Order: sequence, then C-alpha cells, then structure tokens
Amino acid sequence: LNPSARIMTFYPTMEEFRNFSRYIAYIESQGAHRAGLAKVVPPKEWKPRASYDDIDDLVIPAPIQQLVTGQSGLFTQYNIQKKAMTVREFRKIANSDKYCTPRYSEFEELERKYWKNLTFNPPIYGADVNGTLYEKHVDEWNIGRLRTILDLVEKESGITIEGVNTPYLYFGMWKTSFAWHTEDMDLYSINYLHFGEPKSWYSVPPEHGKRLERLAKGFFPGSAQSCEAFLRHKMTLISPLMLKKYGIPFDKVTQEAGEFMITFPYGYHAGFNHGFNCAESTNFATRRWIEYGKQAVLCSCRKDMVKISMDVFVRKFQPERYKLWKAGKDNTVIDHTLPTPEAAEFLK
Amino acid sequence: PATGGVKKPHRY
Ligand SMILES: O=C(O)CC[C@H](O)C(=O)O
Ligand code: NI
Ligand SMILES: [Zn+2]
Repeated sequence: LNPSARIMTFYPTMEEFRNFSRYIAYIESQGAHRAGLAKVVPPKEWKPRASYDDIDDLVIPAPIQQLVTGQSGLFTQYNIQKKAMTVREFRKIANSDKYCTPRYSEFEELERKYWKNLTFNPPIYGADVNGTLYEKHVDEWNIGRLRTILDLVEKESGITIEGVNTPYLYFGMWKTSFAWHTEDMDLYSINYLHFGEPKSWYSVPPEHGKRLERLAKGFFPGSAQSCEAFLRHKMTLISPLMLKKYGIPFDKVTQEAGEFMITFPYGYHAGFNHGFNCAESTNFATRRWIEYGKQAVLCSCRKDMVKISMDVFVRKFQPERYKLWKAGKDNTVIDHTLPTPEAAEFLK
Repeated sequence: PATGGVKKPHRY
C-alpha cells in the first residue's frame, strides 16, 4: 500500500469526515499507519470553533521551561515548572524578541537552527493543559468525544486518565519540543493545530521502532539500566542526522494550523513548534490497537504513569483467547503492516 | 489500582 512507509496526507470530504473511526480504518487500508504518522486535512467547510479571540484569560496552570543538555545530536530535556499564567501573558512572551521565531527562508533552515540552538535560551511550553477549544456543538472529529473503543475504560471502570481519555491543550513557542515517544499503552493519538505557527514532526515506522529503542538504549546506558521504557519519560531528543547515521528509517512533516495529525500504535515521533500556536490532543483506539496494548512495554520506575488494564478489551473483542491470555500463555506476534479489521470494508 | 494515572509527565 505504502511500501515507502512515507508519511501520507489525506483530504476527506464532509461525508467522509463524519464517521471518525471509519475514516481511520480507511486511511489504514491505504497504508497510512505504516509511517507511524499521517496528516489529515479537514474539508474547507469544517471549523471546530468560530473564533479564537475569546481565550486570552485561559489559565495555563503549569508552564514548563525546557532546559536541554546534550551534544552530537543526543539530548536530555528537563522540564522546569514555572508559575501559572494566562494565554495572554504567554502570547506576549512567545512573540517577544527573545523567544520569537528566527528569520528564515525555507524549513530546512529553521530546522537547522532548531538543532543548532535547542540547548540555548530555554523556551517556555504551555503543555498538558486540561481543556478543549472545541465548541460543544461540533460532532465531527471532536477530540473531546471521538467515540472509539477506548471509552470502555471510562464507561466500564469509571476511570479518567487525563490527556489520554480527556483533551489536552498545548501552547507552544519557537523551539519548544516534544521528545521521542510512543503513546501510553501504545495507543493512537490525534493532534489538531488550532492556530498559530506550524509544528514539525519526525516519525519512525512502527515496524522499525525496536531499532530506535536499541539505539536509544545504547546512547543512554544508565537510563536504560534504571528503566527499560525510559523513553516514556519523554526527555530524550535525537537529531535526524543521528537517526540517518545509525540507519534508523524515518520521515518528517510540518503540520499547519487547521490540519489534523494522527499517530498510530507504536509509532515513534518527536518534533518542535516554529512559533506561538495552540494544539489539542488526546488518545484513542481501534480493534487493531488491542494487541499493541497487551504487549506494550511499560514504565514502572515512576508513580502516576498511565496504566490501562487490557482485561475489558481482551474479554470483549478476544473472548476466544481470554482464558489463554489470563493464563499468560498468549503468544500473539503483531504484524505492523496489517490495517485494522474495520478496514475490510474498503479492501474489496 | 489496575487502571489510571495521567499523561502529563512528572515535572521538575
Ligand atoms: O504537540 C505536542 O507537544 C505533543 C503531541 C503528541 O506527541 C501527539 O501525539 O499528539
Ligand atoms: Ni505523542
Ligand atoms: Zn520509567
């Protein structure tokens, strides 16, 4: 479908944009999941909100200054929490001369400047802010309520994992970054850029994710010895030049305001914002995710890490494997090429 | 408990 495993972009119609899980199944039947990341441009008629001028008083409770130490393309990020502030105050600092986007011509140049100054002048990132900018009237691709099998966690156990089953807002500025990682429980994720400067992504094909983990393990021996899944700490930055040097397949894409970005199970990604902007994100699942969720390597060196019991999914969608699973005898091996079963509708 | 926690990573 997509032998190159290259990042794909789709342009659904309003008729296709209405059923979320169905469209995901469609793009997967086109090989979108292979790259581990895909872009989805919503129809021109679609708008999640009428205007984004009524949020200047929105509070960003825990802003973080992103300190970075490293060399030769390998870095570690330490997020320092700063005093709360409103979007208004954040916008002013974001656009200020000291934190504003540098002058440039092409992306390649800005990308070079990012990797060149990422350890200098630590930026502030209004990350992981509970909330949504979606008008409660929109029923298409509403991040606050996608209606995927992931809801079983809340509807069945009455448990709310913020950012995972609830919306998160991200207010970034030039040079703010998100480290290499896969979603918690290796779930899917949806990212919409409400407004502002772009956001660039780097993604590694799921079928090659293990070799990125091994490369990471090598670069950071101590962190690996202390936690098999240390990358879930979201503190590891790795330049594309390093990735290419060690033979790790990958691709890059720049998201623009008004565009959706979808990450798939076990799809490693990382990136940065070109300037002041706002994005909403949350996780979601499909029947294909279940297996990834069952075999997901977790982090236990820390408290409060996202943990989801796979029992309700195995019992419901894999009843004929439940008894063997509970016994810890399930030997299922995942084939990262296969699209989710719901895609069989578009296979004929 | 078996299920829980939150996406927001630990901050320094
Ligand atoms: O945009 C960010 O800061 C993180 C986005 C997250 O990695 C996602 O998969 O949506
Ligand atoms: Ni992510
Ligand atoms: Zn850990």
